[PDB]
Formats: sequence, structure tokens, C-alpha cells
Amino acid sequence: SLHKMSMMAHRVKVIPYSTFRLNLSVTSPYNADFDGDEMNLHVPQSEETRAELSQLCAVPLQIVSPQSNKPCMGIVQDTLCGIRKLTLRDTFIELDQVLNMLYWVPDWDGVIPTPAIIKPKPLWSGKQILSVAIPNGIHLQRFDEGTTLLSPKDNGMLIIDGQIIFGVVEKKTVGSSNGGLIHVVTREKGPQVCAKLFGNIQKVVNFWLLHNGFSTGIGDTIADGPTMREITETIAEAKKKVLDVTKEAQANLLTAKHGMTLRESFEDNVVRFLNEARDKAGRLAEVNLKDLNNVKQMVMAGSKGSFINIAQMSACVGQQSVEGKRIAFGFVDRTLPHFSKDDYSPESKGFVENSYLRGLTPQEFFFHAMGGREGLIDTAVKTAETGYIQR
Amino acid sequence: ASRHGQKGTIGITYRREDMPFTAEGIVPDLIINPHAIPSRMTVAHLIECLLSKVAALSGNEGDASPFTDITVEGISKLLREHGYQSRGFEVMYNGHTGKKLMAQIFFGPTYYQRLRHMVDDKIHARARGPMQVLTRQPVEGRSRDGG
Amino acid sequence: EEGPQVKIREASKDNVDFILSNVDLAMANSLRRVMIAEIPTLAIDSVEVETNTTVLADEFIAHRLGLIPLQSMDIEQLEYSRDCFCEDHCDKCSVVLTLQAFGESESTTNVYSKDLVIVSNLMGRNIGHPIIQDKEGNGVLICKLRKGQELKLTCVAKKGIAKEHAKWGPAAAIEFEYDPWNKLKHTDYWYEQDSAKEWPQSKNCEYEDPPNEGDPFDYKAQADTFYMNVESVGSIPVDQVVVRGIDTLQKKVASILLALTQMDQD
Amino acid sequence: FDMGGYFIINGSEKVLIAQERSAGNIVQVFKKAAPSPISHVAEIRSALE
Amino acid sequence: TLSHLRRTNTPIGRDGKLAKPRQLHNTHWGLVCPAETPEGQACGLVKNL
Amino acid sequence: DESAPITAEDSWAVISAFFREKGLVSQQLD
Amino acid sequence: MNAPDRFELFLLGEGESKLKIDPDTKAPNAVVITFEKEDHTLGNLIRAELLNDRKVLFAAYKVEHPFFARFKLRIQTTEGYDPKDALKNACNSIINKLGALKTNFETEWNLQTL
Amino acid sequence: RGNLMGKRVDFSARTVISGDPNLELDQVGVPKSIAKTLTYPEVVTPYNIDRLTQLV
Amino acid sequence: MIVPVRCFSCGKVVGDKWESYLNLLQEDELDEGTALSRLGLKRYCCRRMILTHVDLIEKFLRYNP
Amino acid sequence: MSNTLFDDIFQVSEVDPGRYNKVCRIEAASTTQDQCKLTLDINVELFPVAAQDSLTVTIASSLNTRSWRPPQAGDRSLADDYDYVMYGTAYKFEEVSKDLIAVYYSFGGLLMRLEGNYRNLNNLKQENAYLLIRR
Amino acid sequence: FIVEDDESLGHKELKVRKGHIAKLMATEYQDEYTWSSLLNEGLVEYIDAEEEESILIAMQPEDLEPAEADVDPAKRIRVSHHATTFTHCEIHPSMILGVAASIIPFPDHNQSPRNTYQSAMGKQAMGVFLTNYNVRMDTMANILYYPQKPLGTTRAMEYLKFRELPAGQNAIVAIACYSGY
RNA sequence: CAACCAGGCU
DNA sequence: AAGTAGTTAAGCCGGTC
DNA sequence: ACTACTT
Ligand SMILES: [Mg+2]
Ligand SMILES: [Zn+2]
Ligand SMILES: [Zn+2]
Repeated sequence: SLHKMSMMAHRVKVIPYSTFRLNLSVTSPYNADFDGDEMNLHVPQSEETRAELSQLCAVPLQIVSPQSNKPCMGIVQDTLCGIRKLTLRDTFIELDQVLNMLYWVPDWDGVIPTPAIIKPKPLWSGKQILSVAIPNGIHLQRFDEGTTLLSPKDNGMLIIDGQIIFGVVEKKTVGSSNGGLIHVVTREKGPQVCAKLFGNIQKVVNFWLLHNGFSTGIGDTIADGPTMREITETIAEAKKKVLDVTKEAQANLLTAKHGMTLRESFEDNVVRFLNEARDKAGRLAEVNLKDLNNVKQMVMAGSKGSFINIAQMSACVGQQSVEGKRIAFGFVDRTLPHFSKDDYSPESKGFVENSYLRGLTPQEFFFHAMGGREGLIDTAVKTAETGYIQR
Repeated sequence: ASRHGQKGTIGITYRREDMPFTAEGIVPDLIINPHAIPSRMTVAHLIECLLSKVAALSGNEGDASPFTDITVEGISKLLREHGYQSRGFEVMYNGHTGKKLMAQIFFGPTYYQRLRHMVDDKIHARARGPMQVLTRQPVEGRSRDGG
Repeated sequence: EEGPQVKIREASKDNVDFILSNVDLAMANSLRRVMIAEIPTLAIDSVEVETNTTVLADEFIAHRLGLIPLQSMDIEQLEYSRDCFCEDHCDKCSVVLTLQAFGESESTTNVYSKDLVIVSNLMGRNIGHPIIQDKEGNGVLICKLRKGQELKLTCVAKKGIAKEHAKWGPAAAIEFEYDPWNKLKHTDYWYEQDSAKEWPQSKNCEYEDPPNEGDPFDYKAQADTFYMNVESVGSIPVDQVVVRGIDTLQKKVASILLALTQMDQD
Repeated sequence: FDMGGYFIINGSEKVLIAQERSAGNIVQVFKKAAPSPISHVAEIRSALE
Repeated sequence: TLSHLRRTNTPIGRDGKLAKPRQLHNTHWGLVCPAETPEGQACGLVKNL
Repeated sequence: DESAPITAEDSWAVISAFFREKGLVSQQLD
Repeated sequence: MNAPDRFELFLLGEGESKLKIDPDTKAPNAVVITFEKEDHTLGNLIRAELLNDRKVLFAAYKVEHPFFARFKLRIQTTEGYDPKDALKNACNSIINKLGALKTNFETEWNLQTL
Repeated sequence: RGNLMGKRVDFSARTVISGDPNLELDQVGVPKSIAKTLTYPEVVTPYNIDRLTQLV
Repeated sequence: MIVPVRCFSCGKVVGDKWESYLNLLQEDELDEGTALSRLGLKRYCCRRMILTHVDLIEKFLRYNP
Repeated sequence: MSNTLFDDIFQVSEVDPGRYNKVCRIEAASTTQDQCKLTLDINVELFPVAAQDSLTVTIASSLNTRSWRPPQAGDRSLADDYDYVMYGTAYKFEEVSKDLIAVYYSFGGLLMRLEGNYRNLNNLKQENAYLLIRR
Repeated sequence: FIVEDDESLGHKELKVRKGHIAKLMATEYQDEYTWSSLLNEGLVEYIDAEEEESILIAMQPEDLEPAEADVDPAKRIRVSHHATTFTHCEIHPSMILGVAASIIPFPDHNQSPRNTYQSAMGKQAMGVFLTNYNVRMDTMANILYYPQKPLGTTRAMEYLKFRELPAGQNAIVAIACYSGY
């Protein structure tokens, strides 16, 4: 229990089956995931006692948090990843179903709103119905990058009188962001209205996604043929960009950067090269992945994974390291007994050229391990150390 | 759990009539969420499936051993050899309506371990009960009925 | 004939590939499902162990006796123990099978779906016969046993559908597909280079006129003609899993009218 | 299939766990901290095998 | 049962944590498994052959 | 050519022979 | 342990009634009907058909939450035309269609071999 | 530290949690077996004499 | 550990096909891959079933009382 | 106001589908005022569009509103004498200096921009606004 | 493996040769030429940590030996046998692992830590710890009804006896968002 | 309703 | 200048005395 | 580990 929010008041809803079921947007505050995590529940006992809970610590109230003057709950996973797709101009929805989506929203004034498209076939736009969730008067304006009142890229976000005028919806809008659709609805309509908004939004989006479906698998991890080769040389060239600086230091022709050894200044240059390359190898694939790519879609919405993720899966994992210094010579002047002494080449100080699609080599593997093993350690240190501080 | 530190708990269970399906009839036993793959970066899972979808078809114990000369490429080609999409995906229909699913799912087998620790051996509740003797506070342990 | 036609492509004793034409996807699926889970069957549902020395524990075995398909031709004239008035059960609501095995052979004695012995009177009606499609006529190996391992049970098959539990299911798989050349754009093929290249076209691509560029998008496009295939397990004949399907789904829709009726009076 | 390698004390299957440590009799040199009357050290832990 | 039979303990210490030993060594290659070790707590202190 | 080189797959046969004799819990025993 | 009884999926429990009709207020001449111990199977279909009766301004249905066998159906119709009836018809239609489809599948089947 | 600043308590329950896209943010699904364990002392009042006798 | 009756995934009886498969391998010196296609096990849900089952029961029977 | 509020025909300068399988933002100028420029996203699946084209654009606040009804209009009023009619709301009424004023319309996503300066008493800033296209 | 350049008919090369191998599978099939033999016949040798210091090793026996006189784009990318000092060769890298990690499919395709988990989580699964469970009276114990070996496998399995005593099943899994549960 | 040693899960 | 005690995350769940 | 007052 780290902050107020780790403890909140909920309404009992007796259901069957042995598990405590809670909504998901309230998952974030406790830090709850379902790999088998448990949660305790205390039952108030006095009339005035439950009052304190219902009036002072009910989830609805905890929504916009003082820890950092912004909402602390918002849309996540499915609902989120799925709210994006439901938005894009590209996405149109037809009557028979729109009618269901309409119904699903427990408020809906039971007034089918005119399709944007009447022409040959009466079509409704994602945004359109989604907006039936957004109450009235909620006013919002964003402007991301190439945003422009006619936002081509379908950027930023414009919602008026509670209806989406333009721009896709994702994390930045319907997340626990600062200028949040949530941050606004809360302050503007009440902690109740907002509370129910998560609901409505969810039930629609959730439902729509149920039928539009979504997925992912290896197919989304392999980068285009040439974009791969194009990468194998982005790697390789950096290999020599290194080789040189290496001989150029074996000849004793390098200015020891003020305050640093030659060796100090040496590695420093090396590393900056590899990673530098690594990121590039990455970026390449990142933009090489088209919109239909699932892994990307997820990154776009902001529901999971980011740059470096695609990077290590499709492009190149990168230089593994420990305590700053790349792998070291635990084996008298070398890394493993599969190396000749005094070798400094990347292929020895722990640079993983292979991606995860490809597959590490024994060395690549073991080194990676040594790297991981460090995280797993300070993870178990920067934890209890944190604990004592927090107390 | 899978074989990739991919632990998880059930949340609901549906019967075939509700489960999504592939025109060929087959339906899933599990349905894990795409989201716990991009961040976890556990590609092996993905691959194990493709290789096992095949091995299941061809009936030849798939070799997913560490450092081998196998490749998704090889595996993809051989799966295409059996008529199913090259990467694994297939198109599926929504068991409720029967309409197609605008997307295609990553279908195919995977070895999953049912691990110890099941809800019913945990779910515990107490409202007044056994009390310690020194402390006069509630005893400890669901097994002793403590709070 | 009149409304939604059929046109059985192949067909056998264990499958009925056919083409459901001129129907609503809704209806097609509805039927699809009804077949899968609400068609009444018959299966062992109560097992009274008197003796067992096998290596498989009581319930282990019981569980199985449930999936051992039984004859359910006239299941439609047997009663749901629950609706019958006999305190518990009777010949009017259930079948009683028996099993008794003893390892005599010095070599692994095998217990099969065949060794089941009906004891209750079937008041003359195909029901309760351990369905066998096995080539040697033994079907479903219930369990093996050593030297002197015995095993004496008693079974009591009752009505029951799939919703209640799987063993009462009769379908087991059901191919379902439509619009093989994505014409209504109900999907959005994933790919690297080419949709067509990477994505296998189906057997049914034939029975329907390929796309052909030029033409604009047929948005008025509905969806009839479904290439199905109702396999079967035995309990009931492939044809049945489809007729009785078409029926039950009908009686179901029926009751809704009937309900609307009593509703009026009060 | 049992591969043994364990014991059976008072009934339950007990396993003696491998214990790790620094090999005896061997010389090693270690440097000292900034505050230290000593610079370096030569250590050898002698143990009659 | 197997993996338990090939497990090793490595006495903690006062200034525990650090990583002098909780770390994965080069010398370790081939002798001890790189991936298998307990999460948190005695992480890397218990190794598997 | 009972003396030609040795490729990949061959490794296994050796390993097999290893555990044949030694056995997963060797150390504990010896 | 806290598992319901499988059969509750279809056995109208003591004092429940397949149908229950409550008039929607948010809009005129349209009603909401609760179908107990039923599911998509029946729902989607009664929803589909209802989508034909042109005198039906609105029709949708939703399964409240998986755990429970039941769904709400909302039907809105042009004035003077009562929804209850609209439901009625689309029901029959569904049967009639099925009847044919039954007949026809049998026809086919008899003219077969193997 | 472990008796006064914190302690074991009555009327408390705990099991495995699982998300449900069908509950209002502020609700919490409680298993029957647990609702039937945990109780709440409620005073008899002309306001509830009825409901309450029903339950008793 | 005895042949599962019916397929977890589609339910198609599969208890009988045990011995048959075991023979279309031993005697009929055939390859699993098709030995199954032989027994009628089309799609993988069912294939996986037989192909993988581990008939431990035998090893069990080889015990005593 | 059951009466049109703008009319003309433009010729497709160029139609664009940036990452949009079923929608294209298009542009064309007026074959009258050399002031009337136009931008309009179009569902080019339910009305294809190829550059250089005689297209009629209209506006108006009707079609001869509330709970949108189905067809039933087998025979009803229908200013549908076109082959693509949308509906949306007007948000911006920008003044590109001079006497040139542009307005923005959005139809649940699909946007649009008009030019000139003659709908002085016509292009009201109202939500109302069915867009229509013919030929 | 010992690689002594004893090749008076070429370069530096592995002691053991295709004959040795076939003379082993020989006795394998007979279920005389054991492990012990591979040892005494100075073909394979036990090199500890300390001694490991003063030696050079080749990962792949082959690949890392013959001369350099196209390259698969799908395969990974290895360095090479740049040297001839190779005194020993790795029987097979896979062996750096351990009982746990050995059952992990494609561990050379997972972000490192992911594998440390499967390493202690697998110690929490169910299966058939022995075949005589029926005769054992241990406090607590679980046996999976119908265990299946796995579709995906590892050459390491074989010796760990995984396929005869699995610990899970092969589930027709689908990766997609559905009801949202 | 004991402790103390010990081990394990998130 | 070394040394030597205290604090060291939080909750839940087999063996001798 | 890490800080204080002892050693
Ligand atoms: Mg967790
Ligand atoms: Zn009876
Ligand atoms: Zn199957």
C-alpha cells in the first residue's frame, strides 16, 4: 500500500465464482495485474464508518490525484488499443451494429444520431458513436504536431459540446494524461459523471473490438527484406567505424580527452558507435513497419511496448553491459575462453548484433545473461531499499 | 503458464458456441491477450507456436532446441506447405454472430503448464473468530481461520 | 423449394458438407450453434463404483464413461429424469449400463466401450448402445488392468444437452465459411507484400465467381451461401445433427411466441 | 525413473545442498581503501586438507 | 526433482546485496546455468549446475 | 572413413554416451 | 466452489419467466424485453429479423454480462404499430424460414447416397 | 510496530483478483461464499424491521 | 495414462483410434504424420491429441496388486 | 432552413489517400470564382474519385431533424438528387484576410474547407449542414 | 573435445572422428564403447575453471575449423574460427544451460530475464513426478490427468526424460482480444 | 492458541 | 584512525521443543 | 550496505 489510491472504497456487487472482480481502469492505482495477484477487502462496521469510505475514499473521488495534479486512472489495454481503431476516418460502421453499440451505452437518449454518410449506404463513423459516450459541454482542444484545424494526419484532438470533431483518440486523449478527456470530464461534470464515463467508453469500445478482433504474432516481428539488409550494413559499417578507432589507438595516435584516459576515452567512443548504430538499425525497422503491423498498432495507441521493443525484436538487440563498462575480462585479458587475449572488438565486449527474430549466439546469449542478472539484482535491491525510504 | 515466464490466471470460460473459430471448425482452448508480448519481448513463445502448429500437422516432433539452424523462415515455408497461412494467422469468425473477424488471429498449439496454486485454496474470509492468547488479536493463517 | 435452400455437396455417415443458400448469416450461425450445444443426447451421468483396483482412480474412469457416446436415436422419446416423477429415476427416464472386468490373461486385459451391458428395459427403442465405429468393433478403450485387477461399476445414462455439459454434445466440429473471395470486405488481410500471394484461397473459391478488378465496391453486398459441414460423433446420424438442429432452434423460437401468449391473459 | 541421490531420514526425502566457498590454501593480493594504514595485502588461508 | 538435486547455496554476509557474487561471472560459463536463479532475495547466491 | 571429421548432429551421440554413464545426479553420488 | 449450477443456463429458476416486458421511457413507442435463461443463439436471430419489419424503427440486443444467461432486447416501432406484435411476427418468420430450410435439407438428403 | 501500529483484523477477506469489463469503475465483484461469511451489524428500525426479518 | 476419449478441442471421439495408430506404426511400418491422416484425424486439434498422448498407464500396470 | 445555402462545381485538382484504404481528402477549384478553393475527405469506396472532375457541391439545412429513421422513404422527400450526401457540423469560420473567408465542416471525422465570400447571409455557423455531390 | 593439430593430413582437428561416433551409436543401438572410452582414448578431457584459463575453444566443431574459400539471410550471424590455436572444442553450447532452462524452447530468442522466470515457475507446475505415485504416501501431491509430451522440443529433454513424464499440455491457443476477459 | 530454525510464492 | 551495534520491504503459506 | 559512537 504505497499511496491513498492503493486503498479505495468500492460498491459490493455479489457475483459467483471464487474471485474478486474489479474494473480495469482502477487496476493501475493498486499496481494490480492478474498473474495471480491477491487483494484484501475490509468491511466497514458502523453507520458512520461506512460514511467515511463512501464520502471520503470512493474510487470516483480518487480519480484526479494530488500526488501530481492529474488523473491517476484512465483507459487501458483492450479498450485503449481498441479505441484507436474505432476512431480513424478510415473506420466506418453500419446501422444493424451501430444500433447495438447505441444500446450498450446505459444512458443513450434512445435517439439514433444521423449517419455522417447518408449517400448510397447510411454509414456511421467510429468517432460518431464513440462520442455518444462523451457527455455534453465537455470542451477540448489539442494540436499534436502537423495539427491544423483540418488536421490532415488526423492529429491532436478537437471535441466540442461533447462530440469528437477531429483527430484520433488514444493515450494522450483518453488516458491518464494531464489535459485528459478524463481530467476534464472530472473537473467539469463531477467525479460521478466521470466515473460512469470509464464505464460507457469501455462497454462500447470493448464491444466493438469484440467483433473487430485484434491480435499479434511473429509475422509482426520480421522486418522487410531489404530494410533488413539495409540494417545488416548499418551494423557492419559501425563495426569498422570501430575497428579503425581501435587500430588508431593501437598506434598511439589518440588525444586523451581531457580528464579521461586514452582507454577511458577509447571505450566511450566505441560504445557511442555501437548503440548509435543499434538505435538506427532499430528506427529503420520501426518506420519500415506498416500500419497494419500489430506490434506497431499497439505502440501507436500507447497500450504496450515502444521503440526499443520493436528494435530488439526486429532489428538488433544491442550492446549488453554491466556497471557501465561493457562485458569485462574475467578471463585473463578476454571475455570467454573462446577468444584470443587482448581482443576489444564489439563481438567480444558484448554487442548483440542479432535481433530476437534471428536468435543470439552462445556468446551473445551468455553476455546478455550477465547483463540481465544485474537488473534482476538491483531490482531486488532498489526495492527493499526503496521500501525503507518510503517508510 | 507458457514456457516463457508468461504466467496468468483464468478470468472466464466459454463453450465452443461462444469461442471464435476458423472456418475449418477448430476453436481455441485458451485465448491470451496480444498485449503481453510486445513489452515482454518473448518471441520464443511466438515461434514455439508456429513450429508446433506444423509439428502437429506433419507429425514430427518439432525441434525448438537452443542454438540450431532453424529459422522462422524455414518454419513459415513448411507451414505454407500444409496450406495454412505462412506466419500462423488464419481468419476466424465471431461465435456470437458468426460474422468474420475483421482481423486474423495467431492460431496454433502451445505447451501450457497448469501450475499449483488455484483460487479455491486461497479465497479466504473472516468476520470475528479465533483469537491469539497473548495478544487477544485475531489468529494468523487462513488455515486457522485468522483474519 | 420456398425459402433458404440447401444443396449437399459431398456427404457420408460422418459428415454432411452442404451449401446453405439464401439465408441470413444470423440464422446460419444460430443453427451452427444449436447443433453444437442444445441438441438432446444421452450419456452416462451417474456412476456407482462397487469395486475398482485399476490404476485409474474412480472419478478418473467415471469422467470417461461420460464421453463414451451412447445411442440417442429415439432420445426424443425418453425423458429428462428431472421432469419424470419417479423418485430419482426410471426406465421412463434412463438407461442402466453395467461393467465388470477381471484380468485373467497374463497379458494386459482391456476394457472397452463395448463391454457395457444395458440392464434396464429399453421399452423397445434405440438408445443406450455404446456407439461403435471402431473397425474391430470394440470402440473407446475405457481402461487396462493387470493380473487380478477387478472393476465393477453401474451406469445411468440420462437425457441432457451440451450447455449442461459437453458429453451430451453430438456435433463436435462444424466447418463454417462464406464469401471466400473477400467481397464484402469483412476482413482486412494482413501481409508483407501481397494479400493474394501469402493468403491461401479456399476450396470454396470455386463455387463462387472470383472478384475481377474494374468493378466498384459492392457495398449493397449482403451475405448468403455458406459452405458448412456438420461432422458427427455417432450418438445421432450426421443428417440428424442438422434436422434436429433446425428443429430445436425452431421450438426454441416457438416458446417465445407461446410465452408471449400466457403473457396476454394476465 | 527415480535418480536417487538423496536420503530418507525419519521418513522424508532429504537432499544435501551443495555448499559454495573460497578454495583454501592459495595466495591472493587485495588493495585497501583510501583510509588504511595498509596499502596492499597478501592472504593465504592455510587448511590441512 | 532434478533441478533441486543440482542446486547450490552460497553463504550471504553482512554487506550483502552489493553484487560481488550475486553477479553472473565469465568463469561461470559452462559450469553454472546463466538463466536459472531465484528472483530477488538470495538472487545469484543460489546457483544451479 | 572411420576417421573423417565430425559435424553438428554428431555432438549428441557423444552427449548421449555421457549421461549414459554419468547420469544427471552423478556428483551427489560419487 | 462458488460455481453456479450448469443447468441454470437454461432452466427458468423458480418464479422467473422467459419473457418480461418493460416499456422504455427515454423514447416513445419502443420497449425493452428481458429474455431469461437464453443467449445470443436466440437473441441475435430475433434481433436480425426484427431488422426487416420496416415498421420497426429500432432493434438491438445485449448480453448483460457473461456470468448470466440472459439478454435484453429493445424494439422501437412506428406509431400505431405495437412492438410486441413486431416481435411476434419476426418470430414466426424465423420459424417459417426454418421450416422450409428443414424440408429442403431433407429433400436433398434423401436424393443422396453413401 | 506489529500489534499496535498494525494488526490482524476481523471482517476482512482476500482472494485472487481478475479484471471484468463489465463492472462500473467503483464496484467490486464479491464471491458469494465471501458475502455469506462477512457480515454487517444493522440496527432494527421501523425503517427496516421488515427487510431484516426476512433475512433472519 | 490411457488415451483421452474425445478431443479436448472439437470433441471427436478418439478413444478407439489408440491401438489402431500404435499398429499403423509398429506393424504397418508407417510414419506418424499420416498414420493419423489414416485414422481420419484431419485438423490438428485432434492430431495433437494422439500424436502427443503419453500412455503412462502401461508403466503403471507393471506394478502389482 | 429547408433551402440550400451554397452551390457550384469544382474540378478535382488532386485526390489524396495518405494511409487510408477507404478514404481520400480531395481538392479542386471553382469553375466560376477563382477564389473558391475546396478540401473534402471522401469515402472513395462508396463514391470513387479521380482527379480532373466535374463535381457539384451543395449545402443546405434539410433535404426537402432528430431520431434518424431508416428508409421507409421508399417514397418520401429526398434532396438526394446526388450520389453521395453527408452530414456534419461547422466548427471554424476563419478569415483568410481581405474579403476571403473559409469555413470548416466535419462529418464525424471526414473534414472539409470552403473558400470565397458570397455565403455572406448563407453559410450560417449552425451545426446543420448536409453536404451533397453529383456527377 | 581436444583439437590438437595432430592432422598430418591437414590442419588442427578434433581427436574423435566419425568412426568413434558410429562405434558409440553402435552400443547405443544395442539397447562396450562408452564415455569412459572417449576419455581414456585421450579424445575428450575434463577441463576445470582454473585450467580453462589457459586454453582456446571452438564452439561449433565443424564451421569453426575448415578454411575460407551465398550466406543465408534468415539465419542469425556468427563471428568465426579466426585462429588455429584451438586446443579444445565445445561439445555443444546448449550444455551451458541447466535442467530448468533446458526445457525452455528457443531461449536464444527471449529477452534474458524472461528465462529466469520460466526457471522457477516450471518448479510450480504439475505432471507425474514418478510412476509409483499410486504407492507413495507423501503429504500433498498432484498428478495431471492426461499429460502430453510437448510439440516443441529440445535435444536436452531426451536425457531429462521429459517426454515420458511431461508437465503440461498442448493447447490450441489463440492470441486475440475477445470478450475482454 | 506457542515458539524458535528453516524454506517457498507474489 | 579500525570496530561494532542497529536498520535491513510486506503479506501469505516443514521440523523439532 | 551504511551511520554512529565505540575501540
Ligand atoms: Mg503479479
Ligand atoms: Zn423417471
Ligand atoms: Zn479435435
